[PDB]
Amino acid sequence: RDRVPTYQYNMNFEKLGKCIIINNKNFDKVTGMGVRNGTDKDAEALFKCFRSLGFDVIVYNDCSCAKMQDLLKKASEEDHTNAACFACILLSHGEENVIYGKDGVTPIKDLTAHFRGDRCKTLLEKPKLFFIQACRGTELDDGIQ
Amino acid sequence: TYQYNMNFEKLGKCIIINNKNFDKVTGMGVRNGTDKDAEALFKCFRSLGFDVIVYNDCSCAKMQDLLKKASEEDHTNAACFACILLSHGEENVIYGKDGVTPIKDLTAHFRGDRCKTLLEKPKLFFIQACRGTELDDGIQ
Amino acid sequence: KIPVEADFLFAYSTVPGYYSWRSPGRGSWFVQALCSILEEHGKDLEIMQILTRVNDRVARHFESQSDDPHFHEKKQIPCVVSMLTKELYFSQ
Amino acid sequence: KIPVEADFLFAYSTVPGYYSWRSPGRGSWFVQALCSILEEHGKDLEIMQILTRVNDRVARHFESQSDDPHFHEKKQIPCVVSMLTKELYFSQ
Repeated sequence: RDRVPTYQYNMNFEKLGKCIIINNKNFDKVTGMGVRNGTDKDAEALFKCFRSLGFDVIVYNDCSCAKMQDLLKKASEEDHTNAACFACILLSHGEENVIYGKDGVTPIKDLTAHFRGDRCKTLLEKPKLFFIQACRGTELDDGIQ
Repeated sequence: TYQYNMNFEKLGKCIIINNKNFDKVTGMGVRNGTDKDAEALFKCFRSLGFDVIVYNDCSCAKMQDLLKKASEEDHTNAACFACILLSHGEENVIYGKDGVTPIKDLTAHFRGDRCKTLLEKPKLFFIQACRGTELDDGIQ
Repeated sequence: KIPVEADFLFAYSTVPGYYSWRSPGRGSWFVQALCSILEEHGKDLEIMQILTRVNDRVARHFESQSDDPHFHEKKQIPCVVSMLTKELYFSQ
Repeated sequence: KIPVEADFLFAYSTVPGYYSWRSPGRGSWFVQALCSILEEHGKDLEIMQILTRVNDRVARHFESQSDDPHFHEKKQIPCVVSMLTKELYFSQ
């Protein structure tokens, strides 16, 4: 449509921003979770795609919960001053409000909290995008029509 | 092709539930100013083309009935449906005047498999209630 | 065949867990913001554009002032949950 | 000031409490769709338009089919949660 004055995020920075992809395919036997066949295909399609948009993308594979927390926390402590935004894509097993690491479960809220305005001042007023591909329960949609 | 079809006789029904006075058993105080909001909202939505009706200090059964009945009406000639809930709230629930009811229970009535005449039509819910007690301190 | 959860949109005055501010004299922030944006753009902007503007207005133009230090200079950000599958315009 | 929750956008592959489909050979529905729309319009559509289109794609184009009748012919609808205060374009 019409790109009206400043109703749009300023995209005039040195770079578009960092894009972190967490590709969790294999999980510890104890978690009861199985292999997520087809996830590498998503990780490849996604990485190419976000690189095309101008993002500096990084792909992480089979991360533990501690690793995801740490990896995201260090990403929030970087200097994003010259970045237009930040993106994070999580590909894994999930249940309501939680996402699976290879060794267990961690709250999605805790992962994204690292980037709140009071905890990541260099991404203040900048869009923080999270694309999440994980189940959120067991209920299946039967449809209609 | 990318926009909902608004080519209908009516824009749609708009239910405004305006809870201001709650039972003592709930321990919730009067929601001063909610009437100011309800009126402003009534003009806006009416002005957009909604056939809006305002229900006051509804009980939890009342709100369930209002939404159930509304979902059972015939919206064939309606472009969409809208509901506005002004009340006290808590994570995942809204306050009736006699207690609390799950939001998912109020909206469920309009699911595709429960309201055929709204299938593929937008169903809008504007909730002005609390969702917790945490406060946003802000930054910079 | 279409999902039974599709085409729903929820606009909450606030994000999950936080307090929603309301001025007993001028009504809540969310409603004040929603009405002004709607009165001026309800017929030319797509639903998400409107709600985004409401988000901005509530985020900026508002900041509480209370006696108790616990409620002073507090902020608020509305939340939009969308399952819409098309753009929504209240016109034409 | 700015709310600590502002400027966040969550695009979940499925609505709260449901299941998300994925092909062992094709990749998941949500991702296939997302990448498709982004290739084509990523640089000329606002983020919400892109995600609304992804919502339509997953909702229409797909439907499961397993040997098990319980997981047979099921639908999926993505879910977007926005706390953004401006429109987002990845270009210009």
